[PDB]
Amino acid sequence: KKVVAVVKLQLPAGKATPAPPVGPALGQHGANIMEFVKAFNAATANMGDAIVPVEITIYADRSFTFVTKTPPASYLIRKAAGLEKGAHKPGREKVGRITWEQVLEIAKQKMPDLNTTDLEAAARMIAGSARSMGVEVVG
Amino acid sequence: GEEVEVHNPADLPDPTRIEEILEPYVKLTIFTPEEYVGSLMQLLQEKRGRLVNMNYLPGAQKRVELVYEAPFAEIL
Amino acid sequence: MLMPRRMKYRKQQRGRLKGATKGGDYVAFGDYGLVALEPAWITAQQIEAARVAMVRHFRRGGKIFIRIFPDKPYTKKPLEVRMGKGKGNVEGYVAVVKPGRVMFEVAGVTEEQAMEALRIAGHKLPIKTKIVRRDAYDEAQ
RNA sequence: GCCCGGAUAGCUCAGGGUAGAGCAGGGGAUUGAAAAUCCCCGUGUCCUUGGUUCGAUUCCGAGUCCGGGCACCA
Ligand SMILES: [Mg+2]
Ligand SMILES: [Mg+2]
Ligand SMILES: [Mg+2]
Ligand SMILES: [Mg+2]
Ligand SMILES: [Mg+2]
Ligand SMILES: [Mg+2]
Repeated sequence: KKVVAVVKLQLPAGKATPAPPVGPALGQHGANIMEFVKAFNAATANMGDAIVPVEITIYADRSFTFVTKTPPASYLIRKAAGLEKGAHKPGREKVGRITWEQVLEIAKQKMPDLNTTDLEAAARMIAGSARSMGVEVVG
Repeated sequence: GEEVEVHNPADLPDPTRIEEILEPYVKLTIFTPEEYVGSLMQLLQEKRGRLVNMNYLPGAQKRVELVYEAPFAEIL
Repeated sequence: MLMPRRMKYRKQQRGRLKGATKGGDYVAFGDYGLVALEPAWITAQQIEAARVAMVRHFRRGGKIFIRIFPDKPYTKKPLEVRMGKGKGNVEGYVAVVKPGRVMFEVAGVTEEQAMEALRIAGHKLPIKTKIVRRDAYDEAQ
């Protein structure tokens, strides 16, 4: 019997077990804890892994309800050319490298999130996550 | 093998040939009311206790139970 | 801190401090400069403290031009000593600065960085100072 | 604080193209087995942190410190 809190947070598609913040915020709750695990780590597993939050609503008789999306543009770029950091010292650091259309696929998945249904404004989008880890756009 | 640096930190075995010094830890459970939790965790952090577990006993609404593994010497 | 590597003479007379500076009056290497408004013997320890202060301010980036050099030796009698028995020992070096002289210049640095580094650096010197920005007038010199 | 320097292995230390030696150890050779002697082998996060370089123990900062100078210090 907990109130009707509007559950905006920030969680990850995969990293999913009742260690904080799974507990503090979802204290005002009563839901099946290992469901953001279960359904979310499975049905949106085609892309890979990584971070996507989750929007639940609690109702007093212990009711859950949640929807989610896509691992972060900084993951969909870690499979790209083999990164698991950035390049520490970019702005000149050209570790991994991608083509103007090997960075046209990556918005096939995060397309429904911005406002750009144009994969040009959604290309330079995910290709902006490039620079803040240093992977280039060739010629 | 193993033995205990007893009532004398000076009377060690020779830290030449040494590989593991062992603290006593303890299973530490904290029944706080509400989100004094925020305070509590900062306290247990500097006391170097690992957070293992937490569980809400709901009803109203405060009540939280925290479990910690913490070095025995860091209480006392 | 700076001192000459070798000298023809160890001790030299005090001299006067008259006139505007003879040269070094226009920004010559950087974008901004700190210019003296009053004459003084600026000591090496002072120069070093001004340099470091601006360095610290440019922890990543920047060029610092130090355009005054302490070539005048500074003499002081030993303490508690009567007058006479010869001229004191060299205990340091100073640079003679007359008004109008450009003492430090910074480059490669945003305007705000430049006028803040020079402002601190002024606070380290025994003289009033003015911060200046490379002009067409420097270019004409 | 200051001038000179000086922090490199468990310890005492040599020194702009990733640094060793004595020593302590552990093991081994020698012995019947030791002691002495000798061989073999490490973790160096080159004191900590930041920057400089394609390359830093080295250079620039800062921090804490060690040995000598001044100075405070019935
Ligand atoms: Mg003076
Ligand atoms: Mg004099
Ligand atoms: Mg006299
Ligand atoms: Mg004198
Ligand atoms: Mg002044
Ligand atoms: Mg007395």
